[PDB]
Amino acid sequence: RMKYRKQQRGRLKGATKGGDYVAFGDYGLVALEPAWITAQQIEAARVAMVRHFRRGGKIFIRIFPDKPYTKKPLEVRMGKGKGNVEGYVAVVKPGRVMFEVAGVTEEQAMEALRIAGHKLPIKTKIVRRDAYDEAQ
Amino acid sequence: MEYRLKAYYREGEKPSALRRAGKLPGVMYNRHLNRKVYVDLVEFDKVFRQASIHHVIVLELPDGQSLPTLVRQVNLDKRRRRPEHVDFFVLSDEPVEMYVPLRFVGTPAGVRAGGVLQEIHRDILVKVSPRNIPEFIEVDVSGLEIGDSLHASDLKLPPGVELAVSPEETIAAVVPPEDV
Amino acid sequence: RLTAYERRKFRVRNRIKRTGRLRLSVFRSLKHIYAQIIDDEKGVTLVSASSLALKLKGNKTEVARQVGRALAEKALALGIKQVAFDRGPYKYHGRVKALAEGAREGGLEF
RNA sequence: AAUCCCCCGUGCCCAUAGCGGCGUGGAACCACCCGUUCCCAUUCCGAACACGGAAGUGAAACGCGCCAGCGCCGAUGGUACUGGGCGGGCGACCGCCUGGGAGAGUAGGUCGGUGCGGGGGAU
RNA sequence: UCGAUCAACGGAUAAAAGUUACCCCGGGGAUAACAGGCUGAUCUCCCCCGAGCGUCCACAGCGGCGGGGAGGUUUGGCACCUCGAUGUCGGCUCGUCGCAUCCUGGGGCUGAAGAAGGUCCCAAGGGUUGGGCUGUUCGCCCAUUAAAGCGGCACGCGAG
RNA sequence: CGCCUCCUAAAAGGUAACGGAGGCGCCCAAAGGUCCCCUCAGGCGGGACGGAAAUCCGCCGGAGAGCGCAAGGGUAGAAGG
RNA sequence: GUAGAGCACUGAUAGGGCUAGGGGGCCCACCAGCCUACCAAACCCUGUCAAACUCCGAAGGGUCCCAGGUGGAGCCUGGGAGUGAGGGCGCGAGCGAUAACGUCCGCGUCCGAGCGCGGGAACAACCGAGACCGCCAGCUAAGGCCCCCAAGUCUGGGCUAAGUGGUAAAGGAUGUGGCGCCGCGAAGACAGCCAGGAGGUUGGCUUAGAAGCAGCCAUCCUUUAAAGAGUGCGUAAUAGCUCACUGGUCGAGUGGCGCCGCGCCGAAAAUGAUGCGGGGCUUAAGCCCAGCGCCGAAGCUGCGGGUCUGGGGGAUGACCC
Repeated sequence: RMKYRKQQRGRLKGATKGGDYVAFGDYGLVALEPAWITAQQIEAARVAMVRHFRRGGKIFIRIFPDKPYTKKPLEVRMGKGKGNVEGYVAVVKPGRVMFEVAGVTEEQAMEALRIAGHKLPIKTKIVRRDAYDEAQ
Repeated sequence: MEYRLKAYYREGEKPSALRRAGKLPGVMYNRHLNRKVYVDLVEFDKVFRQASIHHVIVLELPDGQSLPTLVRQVNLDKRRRRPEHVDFFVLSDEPVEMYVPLRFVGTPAGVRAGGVLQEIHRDILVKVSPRNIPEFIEVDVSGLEIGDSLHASDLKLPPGVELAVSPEETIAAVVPPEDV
Repeated sequence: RLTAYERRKFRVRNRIKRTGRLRLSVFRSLKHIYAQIIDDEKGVTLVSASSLALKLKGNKTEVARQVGRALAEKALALGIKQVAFDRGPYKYHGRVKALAEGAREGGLEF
């Protein structure tokens, strides 16, 4: 994971929709019904992919290790300053533009994702480049 | 090639209903003369899809006034895909804003090379070219490795010239699998 | 930019807040010089100081004191009867000290 | 006297009154300009401010006009949001009815429009 | 117009610490402890994906990484029943249901020759020993045994 | 366990939480008056004792340097020098 | 000014181009070259987040005056007071594990304190609805009409058939039905059929063997059933097998990926069993859309009465509106 040299301790909780979509290579994994996702799990996929792909030609990225999740205590009784930092991860909720390359050229990439996310943690879908995009 | 069926009514209620039948809102626009014409998707799409259609305009039929146009904007649909409003501009004669389809061949020294593959960043060019841009503006080389990269500078510009883009900034570059 | 321009806009805004109703705008330099009267930007502007009716470009900060006293009475009656002050692109010792005394008699009336 | 026009000032409008590029005016403006005993001034110099005047020039500050490259402006549509009433789902949550309905995103837009005093510019 | 952590800051006094299993009086489950309740922490059982072990063979035997539920046990969360009263352990005696079944069988599978193991799905039928030491149920140990299960019922049982 | 500042007060204002954060229980005799002047850090280019960074020259700049002290507001049309 | 939003304010951060700070660099006294090995102020482009970041900006809410404005409240003066702890539901933030019939605050309703009726089985707060008192009167909510029990085992058009009804996810699948789509060379289809499965195809290593059916790639040719750089049972190569092809055989429709709505596997319990019970699956069912119809509240109307309050005639009553 990576949410290094943060700045604060913790966030809060909500969820509902955002701004992920594009393309960025044509080997895409897009979420759909999630929320936050373990930076770890994340790396999981990272691995899954990386390894499948004859183990070399790079994939890309997508979301980030974003926030700090806290179960606070360890199992006590509740009233801590709610302190304790512990699990860091992504906050993606409306089918998000999760972008992963390599040069698989195929349903091979497919598999890669297949497992990566099948795994990961939600109802989600995948594809390629479908309606470009024009900027300034 | 393209065409459509107009909206007398417009804005919300209407485009929604459109959707309902299988029609998405459409903006027909030409240098400060504007009209809301509406989108019959299915076909609409096949068309768009051509994509060659999105890069290099086409002709549309409305009422019976065959005219020249492209997409200058589009609201494609949040919760999935498909759209929320398709946007086209019909041209007079000075087309400067051109993201012409671009193709280039990084003839081997890439993946057959040190494993490294080539990353396509620009792939298209928003330069200038009035009512004159090909379905394929292109360029070529034979290196894709080391820590190699090339862009808008190297470029190599054809006929209806004019770089509305920038002094080079990455058409493409090559990265290693587990290095080279 | 903001620098010298401000020299200006500063005597400006301060002068401006000041409010005893009117202000004459003197203006330094030789033929350059000339001072016009104003009030609230009601829109109006009382009378105009000295149309370059040259009297002695010589060592005459007095060319000044004169044009001044002149404008002094000019307005004095020009616009019946009133009291206020003015601008100035500088302290009152030379050109400007001058427009000053000019005004000075303008009000003094003796 | 009281017509528009050139302007020197000096006013409302906050960047289409901006940056910057080409030009261009002194006749008359006005600027730099000349010099400094005299007002008065630089913790150094009249650099600025200042006094003290022909000149020389219009380089520089400078005013309009052409140029939109950067910047500024930044609609029509369009989605998100949602004020209110109802549904659909154990669910985190989705969706339906009725008014409001920015942003960014191609348009395309601009290189100010003017308040008043006035040297005066055209019997 | 001065003295003032009256600084537990609206400040009883100037001037104050303790300890009670020796204790005693008022009311509240508006607060713990037992258990119950709901939650599930969770632990237990199960289910996905496969990096990957299984000479060869991904998955006969296995699962990295990450993931997804079942259940009400274990270590917890809460406060409403209860403080005009609900006896908490260990064991005894009589036990009653439950299956993720230990022995039983019926099974497909094997890396299954036989035999014997081991690998899952079906099925509670009966059955599911003695002692040792430990107040401990758990446990470790002696001897066997077809086998010598996990657990529900305030961790069943004081009106026994 | 008193007070100031920011979040959550969810847009008026305004509210807990053993909710997040973080300061003060000084002074400044002249940071107290007003008059007159001035006008940032930082970027770049060129320079004695330099020599990442003084001091000076030359450009550049919604002012992000600045204002005893924390935050926030403001704000160099200075409250700033 | 939170939602949104955007990124230029600050802070993040992901793939990118240029750049230096650590460096190879030795020519090693005009001491400067490629590489770059560099952390990049950076760099612009590609990228998404922020309650305590924001260049933009609402959805309402705040409020001043004019106007609606009578229910009936609205105002000020005044004596008699009770709670000073409460819970639930919905939305919005805390927290808690985004757990709990948890606890914190707020907008609303609520429930107590009326919230006594309907109701959903029965259930303080979930949808309907305000009970002053009558009626062997009728219209209705919600939500219902085979039966247990008032009300069509209505009609119409479908889709499931597992009993889903009669709680569950991850996820799995030649379920069921539906798209909006692909193969039809009647130059008569696919599974079923017949026969040939052709000669250079004969190392490249290894040849103990590749002489497709042993490992490191070969991607050519002739040649016709049209051609397997041979997908496959294999050992010692080799030798034999099904079509990947007709070629002929048949011909007349075949194998698919996306998107759909309705089901199954996944989902094992403790006194006994269960959609409420009987029950029921082309009305009897259930899910979806269509329309009609009757049921059922102290809710609403009609015979009447009681009662207080403004006003109305106040004669004492009183009566009536």
